Amino acid sequence: RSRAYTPPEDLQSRLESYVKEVFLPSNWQDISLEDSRLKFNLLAHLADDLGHVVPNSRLHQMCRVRDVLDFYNVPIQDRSKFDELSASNLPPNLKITWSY
Amino acid sequence: PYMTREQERGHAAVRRREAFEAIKAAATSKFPPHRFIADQLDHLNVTKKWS
Amino acid sequence: VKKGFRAAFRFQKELERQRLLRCPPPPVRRSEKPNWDYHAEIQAFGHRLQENFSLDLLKTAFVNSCYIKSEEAKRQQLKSNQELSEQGTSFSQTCLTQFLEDEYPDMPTEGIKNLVDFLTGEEVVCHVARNLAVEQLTLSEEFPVPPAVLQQTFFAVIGALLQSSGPERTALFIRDFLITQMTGKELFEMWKIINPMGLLVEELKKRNVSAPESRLTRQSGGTTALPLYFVGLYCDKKLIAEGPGETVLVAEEEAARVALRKLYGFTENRRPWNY
Amino acid sequence: LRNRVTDRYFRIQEVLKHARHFRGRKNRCYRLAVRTVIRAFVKCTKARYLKKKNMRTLWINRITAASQEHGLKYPALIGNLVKCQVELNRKVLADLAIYEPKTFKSLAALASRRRHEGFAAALGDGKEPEGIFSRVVQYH
Amino acid sequence: TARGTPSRFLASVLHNGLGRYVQQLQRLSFSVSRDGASSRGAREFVEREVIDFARRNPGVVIYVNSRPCCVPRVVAEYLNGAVREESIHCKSVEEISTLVQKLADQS
Amino acid sequence: IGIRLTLPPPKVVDRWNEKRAMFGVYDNIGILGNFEKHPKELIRGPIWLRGWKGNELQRCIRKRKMVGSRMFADDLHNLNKRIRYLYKHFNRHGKFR
Ligand SMILES: [Mg+2]
Repeated sequence: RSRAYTPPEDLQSRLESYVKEVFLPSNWQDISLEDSRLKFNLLAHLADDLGHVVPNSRLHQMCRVRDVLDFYNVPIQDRSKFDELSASNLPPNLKITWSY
Repeated sequence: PYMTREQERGHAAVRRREAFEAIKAAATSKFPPHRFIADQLDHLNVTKKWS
Repeated sequence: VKKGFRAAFRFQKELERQRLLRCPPPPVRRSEKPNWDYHAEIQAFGHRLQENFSLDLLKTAFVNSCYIKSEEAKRQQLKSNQELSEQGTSFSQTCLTQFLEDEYPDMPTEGIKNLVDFLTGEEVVCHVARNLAVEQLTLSEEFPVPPAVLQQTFFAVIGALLQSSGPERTALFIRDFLITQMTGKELFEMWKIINPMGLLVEELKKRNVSAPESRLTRQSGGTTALPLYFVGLYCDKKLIAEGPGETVLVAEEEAARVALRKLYGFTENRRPWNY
Repeated sequence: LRNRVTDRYFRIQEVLKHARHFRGRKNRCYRLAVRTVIRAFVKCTKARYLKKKNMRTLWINRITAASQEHGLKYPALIGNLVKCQVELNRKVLADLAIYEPKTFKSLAALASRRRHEGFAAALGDGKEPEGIFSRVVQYH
Repeated sequence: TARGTPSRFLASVLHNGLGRYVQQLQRLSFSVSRDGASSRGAREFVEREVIDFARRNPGVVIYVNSRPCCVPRVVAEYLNGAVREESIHCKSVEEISTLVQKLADQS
Repeated sequence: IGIRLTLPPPKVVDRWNEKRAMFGVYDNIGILGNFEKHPKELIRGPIWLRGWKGNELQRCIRKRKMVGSRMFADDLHNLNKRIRYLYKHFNRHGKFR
């Protein structure tokens, strides 16, 4: 259970496969998620699979399948600032310590 | 003098009128400034921390 | 008892400051205080001076022989410094004699030896190496770093710059740090002599000029506790130098010194060092 | 006392670090040290005007002395150096007077030469050739 | 005032412009609270500006300590062994950048 | 030198006390409990200032008429003199009129 997310490379076909398995026509990226059961099944399958869930703050924002598609291909990367600074390719005269 | 008083009359009335319409216009265009969402929310950053 | 915390904290730290001024602690070396990364700071010492070193070689330039011995005294409960310091002081002696033979061709070689033995003295080199952060990087036994040791490490750093990047860059290094130490200093503040009159006499024999007559040019307050004399020194009734003094002997010796500065090109008006 | 003042040693000490070098009780007793410290700061700012003034009269004393060594007087030197378009100022002329007295002697020679051309030019009046050092360089 | 204060003459450290120019600033020591409202502008300075600054002059070795402080400081140390401790307490990133460049530029 | 030499004992504050954790609960008992109570019926204090705010002359008048009959003798007397003083102050003294 770690908030790091790295989007898959077969995400188009997986997501499309889930859209067919919840249903199916062409132009499937413009399917409205107005039906609430359809949205719950689609995002519940994706959360079960990818381990990455659409938050409550964004859950109303996807009204098409394309928006879920655009959500599941942002890399949410989670580590401490000590691990972000020390990995940002420091010059040889910066030294950072964490008295924590 | 370069002119008589009859010659100078109204030779600069337009520029004087425009100048005062500018003074008048800056006087009658006074109002409170716009208030923004970004400023009010930007006060939340006083408790921005590291992770 | 006034409630609160902030005035008691401020007052607590002012008491700490008066404790540090009344009884200050003995100075600890810099590597035994917070914020020290030895490797990072050797690299910084390289980039600071605007040259490159082979870093291991500069690392051995800071490692003394006293430090290894007291370190192995501490083991029972490293290349030394001496090779690089030998090369560095040999080279800096010959390059200082190159510069000072080129820009002062009339000097006696006794004078060049005393100039070079000033610019590589303990006072000069220890004054330079405490402001280039050499002392902070010296691995020595005792603190503060004793002046013979620090002289040795400074010339070790010159030896490491020599093996790093050749004789020309070290020539510019020595030019920019040792030669600039003779700016604003008179010749006989560096090359001390006794009996300048005899020295001036011998030098005038070497140019095949006659012995100079010392000859009182100007004076004032002769019968007071504050006289002033200007003794001149003539050669075939043309003066070579004239100097003031509180007595006549003082002014004559000093006129001898003015003449010696004038023979050797080391006047106060000489063409400055071209950097 | 609901909230009385805790941080009062430091207000006093803000004043008294400026008084530590006075005499008498002005160096210790805040009530006396405040009047003297205020009064010291007022003098300290009005003394900027007098620093500038006294430097200038010091320079005029030194230029006066050094130019009297060459027979000139001070108005003659300054006037007839302006008239040569040598716009050196008093600080520099006083420093040349002390440290470079041959340059100062040659400036006194240039100013007395210009002074004589002023005399000879304003004596033989009418259309004549101007003086050599009397010529000016026109800037456009 | 001038009679209360000490004075000195205008100087360099080792004839600092004659031969070559040497940056007189050896170490900076930032100390920055992780959670703490006073070292906010310090935090945004370490994240944005300190790496660029550390590259623009490599003769300066920079230590960011990041302990729980209640006032953040920077401690400039100089080649002649002077130490200037200045606070970056409740300063913006731009104000800290001008302060750090101020400490860099001087001796 | 009225400044203390040692810094005082630390002030240990429990932010997750019972009082602090439950502060503010039932301030909206009116607007989401069908208006059966007002929030001013939540406050406890003197009986003459539960859900009432006044300046000092009004606090004294209200205290006298609400509880003054069972006040102690010289407290009642002090309070009568305070109303008499504060009367003569608010009504006859000040800058603005
Ligand atoms: Mg004036």
